[PDB]
Amino acid sequence: TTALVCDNGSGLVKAGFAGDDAPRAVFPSIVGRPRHQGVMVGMGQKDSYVGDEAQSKRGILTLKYPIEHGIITNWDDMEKIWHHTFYNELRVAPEEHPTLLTEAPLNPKANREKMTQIMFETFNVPAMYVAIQAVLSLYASGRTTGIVLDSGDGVTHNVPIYEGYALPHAIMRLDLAGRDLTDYLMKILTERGYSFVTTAEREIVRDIKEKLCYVALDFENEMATAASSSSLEKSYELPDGQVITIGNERFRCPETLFQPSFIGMESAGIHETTYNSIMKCDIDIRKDLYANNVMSGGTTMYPGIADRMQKEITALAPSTMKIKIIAPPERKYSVWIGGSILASLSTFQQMWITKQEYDEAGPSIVHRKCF
Amino acid sequence: TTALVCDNGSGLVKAGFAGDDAPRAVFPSIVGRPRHQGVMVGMGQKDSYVGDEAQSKRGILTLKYPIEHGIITNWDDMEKIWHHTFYNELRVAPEEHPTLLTEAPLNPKANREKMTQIMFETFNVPAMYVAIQAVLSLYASGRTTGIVLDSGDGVTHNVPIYEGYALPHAIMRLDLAGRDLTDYLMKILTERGYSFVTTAEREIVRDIKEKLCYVALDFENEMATAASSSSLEKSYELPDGQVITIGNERFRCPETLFQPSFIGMESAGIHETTYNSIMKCDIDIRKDLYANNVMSGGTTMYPGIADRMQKEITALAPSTMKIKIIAPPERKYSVWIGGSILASLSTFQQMWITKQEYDEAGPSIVHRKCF
Amino acid sequence: TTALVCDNGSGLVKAGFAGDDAPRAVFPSIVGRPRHQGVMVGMGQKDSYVGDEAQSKRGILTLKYPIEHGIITNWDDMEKIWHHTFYNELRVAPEEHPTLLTEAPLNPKANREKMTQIMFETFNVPAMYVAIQAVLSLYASGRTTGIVLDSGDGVTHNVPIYEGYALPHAIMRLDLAGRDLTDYLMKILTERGYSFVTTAEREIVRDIKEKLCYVALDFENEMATAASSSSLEKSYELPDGQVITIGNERFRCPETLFQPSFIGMESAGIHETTYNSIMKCDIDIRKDLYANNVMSGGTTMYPGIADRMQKEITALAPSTMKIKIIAPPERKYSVWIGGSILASLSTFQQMWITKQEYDEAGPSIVHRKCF
Amino acid sequence: ESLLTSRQLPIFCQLILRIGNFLNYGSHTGDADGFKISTLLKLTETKS
Amino acid sequence: SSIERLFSFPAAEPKEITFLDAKKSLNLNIFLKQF
Ligand SMILES: Nc1ncnc2c1ncn2[C@@H]1O[C@H](COP(=O)(O)OP(=O)(O)O)[C@@H](O)[C@H]1O
Ligand SMILES: Nc1ncnc2c1ncn2[C@@H]1O[C@H](COP(=O)(O)OP(=O)(O)O)[C@@H](O)[C@H]1O
Ligand SMILES: Nc1ncnc2c1ncn2[C@@H]1O[C@H](COP(=O)(O)OP(=O)(O)O)[C@@H](O)[C@H]1O
Ligand SMILES: [Mg+2]
Ligand SMILES: [Mg+2]
Ligand SMILES: [Mg+2]
Repeated sequence: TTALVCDNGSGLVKAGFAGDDAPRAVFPSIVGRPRHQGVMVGMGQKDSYVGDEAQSKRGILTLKYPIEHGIITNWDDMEKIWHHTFYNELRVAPEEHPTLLTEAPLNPKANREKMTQIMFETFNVPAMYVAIQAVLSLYASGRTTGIVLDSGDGVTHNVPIYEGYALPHAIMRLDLAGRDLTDYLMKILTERGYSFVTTAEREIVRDIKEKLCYVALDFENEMATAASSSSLEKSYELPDGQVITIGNERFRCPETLFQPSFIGMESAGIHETTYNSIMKCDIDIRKDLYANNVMSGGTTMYPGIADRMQKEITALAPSTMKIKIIAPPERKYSVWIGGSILASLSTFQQMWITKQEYDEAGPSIVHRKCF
Repeated sequence: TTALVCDNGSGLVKAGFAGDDAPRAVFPSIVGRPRHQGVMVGMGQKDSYVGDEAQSKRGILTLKYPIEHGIITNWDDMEKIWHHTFYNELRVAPEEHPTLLTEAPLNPKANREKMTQIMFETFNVPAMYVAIQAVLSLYASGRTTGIVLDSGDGVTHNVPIYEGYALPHAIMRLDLAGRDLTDYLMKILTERGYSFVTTAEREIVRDIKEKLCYVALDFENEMATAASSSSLEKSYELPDGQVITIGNERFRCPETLFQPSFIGMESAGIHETTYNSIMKCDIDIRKDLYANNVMSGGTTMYPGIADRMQKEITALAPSTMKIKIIAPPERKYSVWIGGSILASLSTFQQMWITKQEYDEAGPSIVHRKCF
Repeated sequence: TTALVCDNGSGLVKAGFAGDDAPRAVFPSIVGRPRHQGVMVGMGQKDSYVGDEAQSKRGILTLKYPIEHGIITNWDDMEKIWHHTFYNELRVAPEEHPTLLTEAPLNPKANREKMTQIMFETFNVPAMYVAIQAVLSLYASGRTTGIVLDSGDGVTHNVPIYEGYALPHAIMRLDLAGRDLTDYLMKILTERGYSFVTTAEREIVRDIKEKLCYVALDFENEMATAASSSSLEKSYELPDGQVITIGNERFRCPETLFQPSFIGMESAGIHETTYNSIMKCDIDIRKDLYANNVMSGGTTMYPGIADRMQKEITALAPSTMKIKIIAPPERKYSVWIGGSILASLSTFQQMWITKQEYDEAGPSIVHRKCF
Repeated sequence: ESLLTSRQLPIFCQLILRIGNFLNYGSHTGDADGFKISTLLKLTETKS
Repeated sequence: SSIERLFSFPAAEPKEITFLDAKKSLNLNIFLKQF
């Protein structure tokens, strides 16, 4: 039958049917539990709001994220997320539809074991497959080789791929993505006096980050320009109607991606991670990799990130060699889009994990059948 | 040229000289204005009473706190507070004396700009330094490493320092201290029939909180004992001669520091904030920070709070390692005592903000000269 | 006059007085710089911690290794290492004591030029000597002939020496030693969910490697035993009090010494390096090297490496003659012990490098003097 | 072409040659009429 | 004068009658010293 693609991302879950180009159900992965005292009788109000329902009524809810740094913390919340996306958003029976899953590199293996156990016992499927997200991002670009910097909501990871084969030892991971940028933006909005402490306010700061933040091409000049004149100041309207204005915080926030020492991380920026990932590979396969930077992830939506990426890599690279940053406009959904591409092939049909294979091999064939 | 230390806290302004043991002038930070009609002509009618005069005549005054959660709101009232603490309490010319002011971390920067502008243009100094209060508490404690929980009247903040190095990513701030405890103590004092609505009655409920309240070691057993037997009930005499009797409100009031969901705030208690600040630190230094929990501030004057902090952190910490809560008997003035230690340090003379540096750099050097 | 023996290895500097059995000063070669902000004015906050002070206070220190892959990369850090090991550890004047030093095979000549210029211009000595580490290890083994596999922290080099003649063409070098094992152990601990990303955590993972890891006698049987029964799991206590438990990572980490394809190197294990070193020798002297397989360096401290090494060579070499592994218990300090043997010899007075030789022949007489 | 037309680099290497020929007096490297390109990276080695 | 001020140096039974050469005597001494 028609397959499903469910990118169970760290901040947003993108589900939809195979063969399609637009993901049908994009909704944030949150669980909203009430905290105040109910006074209505009539029931109706649930003890847990999941998805857009928790977003709409967020002023009276504690929001819990089940996924933290690409690791599912609360399995009951993620089961509720899976139940909501199977039964309410997409409205499909799980036991009659193939379903493709995505997973970040260098994960703990027991997380994959538990996802395999839930997808074969609770929401038991005819078949499923667990695959690396950067591979599917490269498959969205229509190319076989290249390097993917996937910067999601918990994990920013670099994966170089040669001829459809992801090189395992050269893949690196950095626990710095959109939630940490949101927390740093929440930290630096207190300088202007705008306090944000609740989990509901994190969505407002995230919306500020989505709508107004941008990557500076040169950070020091953008400091000098924003401190000099109020040209880069931009105003935002809050849900209660207050208008804030932010200046340098539009580009102090994504600069944590290029300077992780702002939030105390010792590790280097994403350009250095990309460069050292490429120097971890062989020399002869380097010629594909500098010319095929395919950026992906929701954090890569900031509209100065491609030129800054090209500038930092061309500063780092040997000068004799082409740098090309392929940044497609739909690279937020490139995990889902590439999932639809891979799930809509007759060549993929022999690669599925049937229920019978799960029964003879336990929930441990996912470490063997899936690379 | 001796130095002045002026902790301009939210509740109690504490000022004195450098090198002295006890703070010379401790008085509450209130500006009181008359609200009735003066009928008796002559008599020198002040338009505003500041300090202990406003405390004594409080039955005919609207009292206002100029500082709210460490952010100075009314600047004319705070100017009158500084005018009172210089020209009436200490009786010193500020033009011949440097001044060390204290500030809560994660403050609005414009507040720091405005104390710089007033303190160099209205009460113009040879020098002034704005310092974090927790570092001064660790000065008065004498130890170099340690995590400091400072809880004044408006701000409860955790700052961890290891071997002379603060960790700014692990600094956290919580706007919950003794003023909110006073308001919550009023709100639970309405259960027994005693009404307190005016600004004068804040002083009486604050005195009740100071003199009778205490931190329970176990909250549930203390609830069961106060519900069962009337042994924990205590009587207090009002200024009009009436006698109130309070029971469980002695330990339901400070429990908001350990359970902030009483007043509806989403954040967790001070022990969870301390533990999360230690987990935000690096893994090698947690052995020093577990053994050197330094409390300070007047909110920790309750005579059960050290055992509760030890019990909560020892519950949260691994059991292979000792927890030691450093609670000096004079920890109310430890911010002032460490300020007097710092102002008497010979090394500290080189990082005074001079008037020359203020003129040559605007009110902007206070972000770069201070922390 | 007592000479000084100071092996300036990649891992740990081992120094002491000559004519002795044990080095008095063993300390790791790291330079630690603080990455956070100092707030505590005074008490000797020195900007660059060296050696044991950098090890003890490592939770706030970015640690740098001056010797990387047996090559002195950073020179000012190495000068600080030499200053600490002369002035603070031994507490001796360099101008009244000879100082023996050690070096890796196939070193660059300008490295020897720079070390000679530092040992004669900055730290003035009466005399000094540079020797190959394998030669001194063979001397401390008490034999003039034999093949030495010296595996330090960056370099695993094979050197056969016949009757004091170190064969230059048969020396080879494999860049796989203890720091690479530590980085691989960081990589494979993330499967169990333990994250170690900072340089401070490298010392903790290195201590895990030193305390718990061991060379498997058969890899596939240890896979079968580890997958079957959880008897080989061992628990370790972190400095923050947390306890981890590791399973197959005790022997998957040293197996990189026999299978470099784990970290992605095309070269084979140290056994094939030893064997290909043996075929580069004359066929008359191969028999003596088979019975004289000497090891040195702390990467040979794993307590299963000798029997596995004998098994690997006996598989590789023809079984017609005898294979023997020389693995003394003090082969960690056998470089230092061989230096102490060589320093106190009556003949060794005429192979000293004087200051007059330095002034006549530059810092270049070490090339024509030593091998 | 800039290296061909560099006038200041003869003056600089003349000054470095004069300072080095003063410095290595009494050694075999003294009385030098010239040196290699890599002398410039070795200039910071001699410290005060 | 400044160069001499700054970069100058701050430092202002022998026979064993062995018939053997140095190499064999050195090998013998290293061989003897293990006992
Ligand atoms: N238009 C945008 N501009 C800036 N950031 C965005 C935008 N859209 C999404 N993001 C960030 O990306 C995150 C979602 O990224 P996503 O691709 O879903 O990663 P993952 O799939 O790993 O969760 C959101 O939390 C948000 O902060
Ligand atoms: N004996 C006491 N028992 C309980 N609480 C006290 C006691 N003394 C003072 N407090 C509380 O501590 C606060 C004083 O702390 P302090 O740091 O001096 O505040 P500030 O400096 O902001 O005026 C007062 O607001 C009061 O509510
Ligand atoms: N007991 C041990 N078990 C396993 N490995 C060890 C042990 N002791 C030291 N090592 C490793 O071997 C190295 C010992 O250093 P050494 O060989 O003496 O000098 P260097 O490696 O610096 O040239 C260290 O880097 C350490 O990682
Ligand atoms: Mg993603
Ligand atoms: Mg206070
Ligand atoms: Mg060594």
